[PDB]
Amino acid sequence: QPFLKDHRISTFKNWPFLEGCACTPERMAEAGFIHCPTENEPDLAQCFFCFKELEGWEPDDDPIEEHKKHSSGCAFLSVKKQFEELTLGEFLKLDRERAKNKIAKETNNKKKEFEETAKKVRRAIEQLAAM
Amino acid sequence: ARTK
Ligand SMILES: [Zn+2]
Repeated sequence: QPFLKDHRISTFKNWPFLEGCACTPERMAEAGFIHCPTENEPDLAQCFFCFKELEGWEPDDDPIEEHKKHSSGCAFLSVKKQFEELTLGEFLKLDRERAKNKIAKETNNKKKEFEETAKKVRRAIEQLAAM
Repeated sequence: ARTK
């Protein structure tokens, strides 16, 4: 479903950078991107495949260029065929890589939230250490 | 763009 450029392109119905820019909904959706606007970062877009999240876009940001630059190890980036031209096998291996990519982003978020808490814990324990 |  998200593998379809057209499921993706439909998420940008309120995306700022339109015709005239480089990160147009089309060049974005074609680069694996999906529009995930939060109240504070309304231009936040996320790769449907590697789940990296990029904000603060700029009129001449190349969705593909930014993609390679921040998530170089993304498999979707290396797919050179059109979608319909993927073997069922290729599509399975792609979809399995994706599940692995979702497990990874989640782990990162779990570890990140954990370190944020631990630092706050370590710091309060230092205070005691002094006395 | 930058990392969120
Ligand atoms: Zn990606």
